[PDB]
Amino acid sequence: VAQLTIGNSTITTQEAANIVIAYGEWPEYCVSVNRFFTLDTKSWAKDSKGWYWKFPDVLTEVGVFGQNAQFHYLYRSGFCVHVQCNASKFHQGALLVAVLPEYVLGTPYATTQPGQVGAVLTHPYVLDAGIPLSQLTVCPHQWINLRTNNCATIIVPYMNTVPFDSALNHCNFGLLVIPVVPLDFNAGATSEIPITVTIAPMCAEFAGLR
Amino acid sequence: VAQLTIGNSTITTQEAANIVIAYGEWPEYCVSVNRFFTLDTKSWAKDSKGWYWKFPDVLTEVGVFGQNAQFHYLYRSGFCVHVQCNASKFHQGALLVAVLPEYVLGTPYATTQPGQVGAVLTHPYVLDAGIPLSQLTVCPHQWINLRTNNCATIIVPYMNTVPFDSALNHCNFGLLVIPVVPLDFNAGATSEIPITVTIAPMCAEFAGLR
Amino acid sequence: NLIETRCVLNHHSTQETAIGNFFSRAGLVSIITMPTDGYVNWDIDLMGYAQLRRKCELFTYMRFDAEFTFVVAKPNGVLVPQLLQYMYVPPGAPKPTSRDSFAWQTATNPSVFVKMTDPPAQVSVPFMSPASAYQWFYDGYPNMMGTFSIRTVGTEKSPHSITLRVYMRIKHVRAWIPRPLRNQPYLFKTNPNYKGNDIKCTSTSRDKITTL
Amino acid sequence: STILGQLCRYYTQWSGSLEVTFMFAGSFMATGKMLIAYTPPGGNVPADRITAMLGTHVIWDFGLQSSVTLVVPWISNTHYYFDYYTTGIITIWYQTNYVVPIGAPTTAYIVALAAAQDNFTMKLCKDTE
Repeated sequence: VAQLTIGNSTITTQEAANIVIAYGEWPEYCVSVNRFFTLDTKSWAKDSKGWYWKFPDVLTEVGVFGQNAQFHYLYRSGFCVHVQCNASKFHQGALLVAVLPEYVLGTPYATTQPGQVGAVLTHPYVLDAGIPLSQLTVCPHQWINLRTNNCATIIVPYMNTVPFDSALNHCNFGLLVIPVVPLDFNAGATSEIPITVTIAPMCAEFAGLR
Repeated sequence: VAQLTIGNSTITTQEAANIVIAYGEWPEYCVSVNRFFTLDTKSWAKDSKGWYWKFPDVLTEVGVFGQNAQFHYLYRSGFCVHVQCNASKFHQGALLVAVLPEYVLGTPYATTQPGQVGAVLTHPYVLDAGIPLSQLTVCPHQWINLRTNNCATIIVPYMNTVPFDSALNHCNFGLLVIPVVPLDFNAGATSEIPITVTIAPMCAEFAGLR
Repeated sequence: NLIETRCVLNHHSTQETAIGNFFSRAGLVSIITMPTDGYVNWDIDLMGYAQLRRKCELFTYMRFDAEFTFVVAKPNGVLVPQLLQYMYVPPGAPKPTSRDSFAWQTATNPSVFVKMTDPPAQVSVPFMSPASAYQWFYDGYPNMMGTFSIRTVGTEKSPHSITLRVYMRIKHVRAWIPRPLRNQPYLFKTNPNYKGNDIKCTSTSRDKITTL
Repeated sequence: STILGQLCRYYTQWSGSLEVTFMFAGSFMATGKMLIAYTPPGGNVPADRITAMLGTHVIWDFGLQSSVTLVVPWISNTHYYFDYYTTGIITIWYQTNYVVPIGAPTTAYIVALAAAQDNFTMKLCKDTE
């Protein structure tokens, strides 16, 4: 069990050498912006359906990354996402953690770009976009199975048709967490299992001239 | 898991390389006396307060060490104390195991020097001596935490102002075991957890001319 | 009805599933009538049909060229010696608003002049986007390629009804970032909306899990 | 209640760094996460979890490590009844809730340990109250 230390924020995780790199490319170039931001915890219940967060809309009201994006015009960065779950050896279930570039929803501004809290899917069989859930694994994905492992890390590079873009209108990719196999337990245990997401930007550049 | 063998008495313990040496000094000089004496087991309940044993008053009625001390005048030895606990992975609690040289009590002979059974503290917040419990860790101490470890070993050298002393009047140090965090469990488990102490003298000399 | 025999043992070549071979064939993209105004406007639209919308939306970023071909006749087969004009308006130029507006004679809108009795005209159009590739999925808040305009040449009304069809091939294709295939019916041509009152499952159905 | 707080009653000025060590004392079968946030001196107390995350903080999951340390960078004091005192605030935040299987108890306890660093000095001996 190791303990990472980036900036003025340290987390304690297992040094797990089973990371996935999205399409085999490392984030490269074309003070306190590289740290470990930790979002809120979502409570997995027996009837939950799914959650999603749009990037980089989730980090526009948080920290120095939130104020740098609201001043500069142009923007370009990679990311590094860490999702982990905390359950005892008497619960069962499985999660699917996959990214999806240019995620367009289907039927307001408080639903397409929800911010830092995230939103909840209504029809998780079709991902609220008409595409089926069963073929989601063509994307960079990782299986969280509560029997064996409690960790999943994806490295996401910059994917866009132009080398620089705005940070208040466009949203590159949306991360999806869907409970394929539902949660089950006997009575007398903890009914709600927490899920914790941790983001860390890699190779962030701003050339908006503010 | 190793198995020690000293004399005609063998114990089975984990070879644990996290021992503490009291003040960084090994017991040195100025047949069947070096073995593993095992005292009685004290039962940790939900409302227990603490226990203590005075050295070397605890070994004056036991074995060849008991009869050698009652015949010779002078006496000098080090010690090696081993305290371990046996609880399953559903109990919780914490013990503090620390020695204290020249432990003087405060308000009969059946309480200051109780013998081999030991005694029970009445006011464990002030150690029955007016000194507070919270600063006990300036002494040689070791934490027994039922979550992780079940073993604690201290090596105690000879600490006195004269090189030899009597064995029936003076008592050098008293060992203290205090339940800081109390024991808790659900109903249907074992209500009383045992605590086992094991003593082994190192570098014992007798020059009393009997 | 499945049957037993005629098994194959030799593997096939991998050129059959190259990305160029998947879009190599030329197919009909529009049908333009003109009865006895006098002008029509058909902007270049790939997702005009349910087919080839499901095939381009497998990927996200595509970059290619085009090649158009205009087969033109009467409503029933026959041909008459009629002169025609196909004007291609680039992205950023005003469209013709009348049969004799000023945009028909603008020097920077390239045209072709064919008769009906010729073999059909063939035009190639390069990659027109300011970005590096097209994209069928844009997440943010605000892929045009041009607009064809077709009329009969003259200052006088022609006494002939014209129906023409447009075919389109795709050359030098590159693709990026694949995506799951859509399995729900379409509603509009801009947004990926579905009907939420009923969801059609991907597979068919059987009775029990043991009855194979 | 410490030994550092009793020896600093015998002196007038002191400065240096400290370190605080925590320790979990629950059952083996339970797990969770806590956030140990430290406010620098002169600042304000955080009002919720999101503002405390932007400062200096460690993420302590007691399902893997049963103890964690936190280092205060610098304190100072010049006593005069008023003292010129530059120190921060340490707060503990529930990151996730407490998750526990069937049979283990529901409540746990945290013990907080404290000690000084190498560069902690003091001067001007003064008799106590």
